[PDB]
Amino acid sequence: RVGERFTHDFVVPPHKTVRHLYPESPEFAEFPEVFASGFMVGLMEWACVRAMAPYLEPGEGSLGTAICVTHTAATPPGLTVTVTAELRSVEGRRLSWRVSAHDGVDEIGSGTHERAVIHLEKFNAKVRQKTP
Amino acid sequence: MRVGERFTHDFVVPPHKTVRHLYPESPEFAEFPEVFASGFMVGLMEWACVRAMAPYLEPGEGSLGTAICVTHTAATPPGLTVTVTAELRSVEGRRLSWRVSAHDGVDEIGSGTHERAVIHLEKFNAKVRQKTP
Repeated sequence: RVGERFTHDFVVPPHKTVRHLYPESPEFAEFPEVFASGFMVGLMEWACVRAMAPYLEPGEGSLGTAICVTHTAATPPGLTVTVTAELRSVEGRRLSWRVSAHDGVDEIGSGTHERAVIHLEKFNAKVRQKTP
Repeated sequence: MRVGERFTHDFVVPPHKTVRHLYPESPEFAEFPEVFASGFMVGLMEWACVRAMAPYLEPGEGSLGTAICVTHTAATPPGLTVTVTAELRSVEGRRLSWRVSAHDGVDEIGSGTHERAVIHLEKFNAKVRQKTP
């Protein structure tokens, strides 16, 4: 239901730091070993995917359609990041949550995430037609 | 740094940047379509802004992303080139704010805003290490 909360916990391992998001990037190579924003985004989206799985009919999946978050503190490997996903809206294919994350020491970021339900087969065909 | 200057960053998406590769430990992600993940797009927009900012940092500085607010409007399989365009909006002390957008050669795939903060790398690393268990 709208206003209901779902929580998801994740101990950050060494291979979720900045240099592991883009090993191809010399520009990130030497960066301090902290949980990457892109991996925080993927953990927030993962919490919302687990929260919505009962809503899916067979054949369906979902895609992230927007992310709007802050990243307010840094997290080295070893701390547990808890994400809280509070459902904000559910209408047809369209779902939205307020997401927030804290590492046991600091609040690390919060904001919103929107997803859309998709038909997996139809979607994969559209993907194939723009695949080289 | 010049406000309103645009920087482009081009990246051919390889197979290892699909959703399942962002969290190999997620059974939910393991079944998703083979398309570039939102968290990888966030990192690529950061990377573009990091390259744009580099020649104007002092020795020993770098930066952190402090906020991102973007849409993801179309999905991209491996083998297309994602071009990120980053446009500087403002510089206020350590804070740099950008308008970002991305297209994969076929479709527009997302747009919005991103902010960063300049950091002294060694100082920040030493502070990080102190909150490490």
